[PDB]
Amino acid sequence: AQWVPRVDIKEEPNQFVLYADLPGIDPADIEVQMDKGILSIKGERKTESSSQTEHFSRIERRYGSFHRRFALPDSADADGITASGSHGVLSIFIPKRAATTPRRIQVGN
Repeated sequence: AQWVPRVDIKEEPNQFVLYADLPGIDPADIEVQMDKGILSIKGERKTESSSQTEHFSRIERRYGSFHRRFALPDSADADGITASGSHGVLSIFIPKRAATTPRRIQVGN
């Protein structure tokens, strides 16, 4: 990885929300995979700033490949994760597991 995208992580009452700052990179080209309890944000961003670098009077934007991985709490419900993107921001919505309902197990014969 050559650049680290900035990320906020929020805890609402029933979900966690992860926000990432990935501008100029199409959502269809963002690999957000959830595997073995670990949420991974992957892809690469290419700015026209090396294929025609000598024409650039001024470089500041960060470019290259990225790969952030985040450990989910055991209250996260990985099979319900949803993600969406708008104006270059990645929102990942991470539902929380439902609270275990307290039973009394009756005994069969």
